Amino acid sequence: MGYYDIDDVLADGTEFPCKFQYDIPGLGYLENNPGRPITKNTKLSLPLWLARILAIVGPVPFVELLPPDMFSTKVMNAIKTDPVALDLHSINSHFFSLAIKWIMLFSEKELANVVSELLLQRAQELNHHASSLSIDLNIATSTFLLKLEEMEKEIYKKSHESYKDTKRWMFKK
Amino acid sequence: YVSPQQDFSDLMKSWKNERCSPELLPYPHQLMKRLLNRISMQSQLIENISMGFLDMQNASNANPPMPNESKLPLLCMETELERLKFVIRSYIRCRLSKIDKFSLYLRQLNEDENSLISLTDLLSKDEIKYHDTHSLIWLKLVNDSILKYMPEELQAINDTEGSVNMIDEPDWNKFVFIHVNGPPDGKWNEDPLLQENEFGKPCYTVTIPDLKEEVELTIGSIYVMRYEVIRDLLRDDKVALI
Amino acid sequence: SLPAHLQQTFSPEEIQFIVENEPIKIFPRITTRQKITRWQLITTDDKALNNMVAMRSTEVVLWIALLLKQQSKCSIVAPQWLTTKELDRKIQYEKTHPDRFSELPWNWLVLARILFNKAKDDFHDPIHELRGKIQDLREIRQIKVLKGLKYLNESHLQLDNLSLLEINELRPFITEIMDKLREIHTASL
Amino acid sequence: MYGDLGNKLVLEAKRTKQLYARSNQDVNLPMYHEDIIRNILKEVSNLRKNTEYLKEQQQLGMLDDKVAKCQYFVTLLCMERNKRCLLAYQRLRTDILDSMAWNNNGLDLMSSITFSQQDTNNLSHQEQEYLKEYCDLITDLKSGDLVDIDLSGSLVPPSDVFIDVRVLKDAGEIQTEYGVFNLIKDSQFFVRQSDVERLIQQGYLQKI
Amino acid sequence: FGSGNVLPVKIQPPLLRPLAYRVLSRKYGLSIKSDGLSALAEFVGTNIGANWRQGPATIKFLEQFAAVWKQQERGLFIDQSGVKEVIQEMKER
Repeated sequence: MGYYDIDDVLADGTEFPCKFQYDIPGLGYLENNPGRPITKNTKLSLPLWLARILAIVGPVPFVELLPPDMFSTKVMNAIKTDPVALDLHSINSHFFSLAIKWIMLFSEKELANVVSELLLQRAQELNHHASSLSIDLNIATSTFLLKLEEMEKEIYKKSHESYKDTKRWMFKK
Repeated sequence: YVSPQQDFSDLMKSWKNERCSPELLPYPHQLMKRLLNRISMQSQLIENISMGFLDMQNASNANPPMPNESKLPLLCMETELERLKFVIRSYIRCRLSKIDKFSLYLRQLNEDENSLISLTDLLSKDEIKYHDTHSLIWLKLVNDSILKYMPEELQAINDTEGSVNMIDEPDWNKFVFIHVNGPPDGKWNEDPLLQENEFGKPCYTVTIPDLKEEVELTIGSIYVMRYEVIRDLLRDDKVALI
Repeated sequence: SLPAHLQQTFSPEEIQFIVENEPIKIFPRITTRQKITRWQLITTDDKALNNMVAMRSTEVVLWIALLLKQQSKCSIVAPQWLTTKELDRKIQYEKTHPDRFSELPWNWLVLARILFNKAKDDFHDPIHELRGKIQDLREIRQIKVLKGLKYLNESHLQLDNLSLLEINELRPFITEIMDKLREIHTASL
Repeated sequence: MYGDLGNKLVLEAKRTKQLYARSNQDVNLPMYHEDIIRNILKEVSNLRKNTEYLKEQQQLGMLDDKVAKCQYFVTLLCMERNKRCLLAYQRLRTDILDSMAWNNNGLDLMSSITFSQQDTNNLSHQEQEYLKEYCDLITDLKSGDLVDIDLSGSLVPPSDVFIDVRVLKDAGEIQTEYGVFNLIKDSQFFVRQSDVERLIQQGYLQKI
Repeated sequence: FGSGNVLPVKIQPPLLRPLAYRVLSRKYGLSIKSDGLSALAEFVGTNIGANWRQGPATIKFLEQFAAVWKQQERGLFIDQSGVKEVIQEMKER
């Protein structure tokens, strides 16, 4: 609920599938069809700042939210099998924010049990890669930091900076 | 009171609590006044000795202040004043930043009739002037830039009924590091909250209602805990933010 | 305050400040006893500094001791835990109990670094041996911290004897991970 | 659709934040985005016209109410989204300006001598005005009850009484309390830290 | 800024620079140059009679000298123009 947060604003503009449950004229720029009015039982991808509200006001609301592609059974199975190796960036750049949003709109205890485990298992690798300060006298870090969500990069940067400052102060001669 | 060491201890504990806390802590009105008066007198004192040493030197080409038992005391005065001024400066600027972050929330608190929290206690007078001036300047900027081209239905910078709440409030469940000091002064039997445990020193008890559990904090241990369940202990100096 | 992060975490220099705001023992090389200019400090008790006699043990705040040792008017005595015997006892205690932290003072790393930098002559043991022992302790403490990081949740954690610098270098990761876990749990209620 | 342009603006803000985040030294804000902002202004004006038209077309009673409610909600939501994007961009730029204003020891910034961190023409006119009143607010703070403490002073703790400094730029003799410093270029000084904090902050001295 | 005192006693700037430094360099403004400091000796010596132990007079003089430098853009270093700005100050009154 951060009004001025940039990342929340960006993540809140993603497109979700949905179906119109009524028949209404005057629309159509949603379909990029200006003059054509929208019919009943039409499936379109609408942005989240619109689909969230259109599914509340009606009783039956005007629009029904359809299951997303990023929360399918395949993605859950891939998360469960191997959390660290999975490329969450390819799935979506804002996986976690949309995950808590989806849990909030629709109370789903199963998703809350999977996302928590995924985050907990990826935190260990994040700490391992953040603590590795190079000494002057690997492919793993470059490979892993390309699989990081938008939220996880902030934590990586903070941890890395703190470790470097601590090491710098310890060995200042 | 009437101890200059305890004033410095209290200032340090207030600064340490201020940096790590999410909310805007109450202002220690008396302590700041005493410290500012002490600084004002001390600066005059060092100035007085400096002038006295300088004036006599030029009169009859006399010797400078004889080096033994002379330089080190005054050097210590200067460095001690420098450290104290730094501590107070950091405290003030940190609380000013926190004031900047929560302008609308403070305004709503002040505008509410049935609110025990009042800005005359939580905010210093200079901080009140800062808040009032900054709010007006920011409102002028946003009104001239964007809000003028908007429908009358939505022209308010504070809207609690819109799609997203425009008033941000402090995070009341932030995770913090705490140390259990125990009683502020002593008399462990006097404190009613203290309760003994098995083969151990007395431990405080708190409850987490969302989790619905009871957590015991033993004295002398460091904990990572929610901020809300520990507000009373921190207010009563039983725990200290590290 | 605002610039260069500093919003919710202390810098190493501020930790050093807090450490130097703590007392230490010295052997004065000068006598400033009153006869039968004075210090008159405002944040620390000046009774010991005013009444000083040579070749006797007194205690003052740390930064005054460093300022005096900058001149030739002081000699700081290192704490008793800065010895090879007392460090080897703690190493053994650290080895035997793999699920608790040893009881070291909350400023051992900062104090060790400061004393090695400033008062190198005052130590009785060779300094390289102590410097090796400090690293030996730090590595094992790091192993225990790495093992303990696995038990992160939404309720609370207990880190009984972790040092100040160790807490500072780990705070941003721990706090944010538990905060995100707490939001995920709260959302499902 | 309607708000798809404003997202671009938000994206730009993100990039600026990175320059703010990855900043070893102070940086300058990029160019203003008055053209994109004017485009959102035009589209929100068109949305206002559409809302008006819906108002008349409903109040003549040719259309069902349930039908009109949907487009009313859509227009309202699009305007709210555009307002959110514009306000977020403005607040980020305002925060960076406040940080710079604090990090120049108060003063009037662009009118007087500046540290050359920022060009005049990057900022908008309203931003230029805002900066002026914010600097005046800092100034009359510094003359408040906290005169003895320099609220615009250094924020790194003092831990070294005597320091070695080197002059970067040539200058003349400067009087200090109880003495004089002669700023001959390529010369080294061994002096107390308190005397030279001001000169180090203004770029006439190096090292600490 | 006033006249009619006993006579303009001459004193060295060494006994004048601490007050000017504390008022200007520390709080607001800076760079009191040596030549500028010598220039600022004459006008304060014009009314020198029974001063350096007095109350507001010197502080108000330094305040008024700061007023020009807030008003005019000027610069940092104080040069032989220091009398030129006091001419402007007496023009103002």
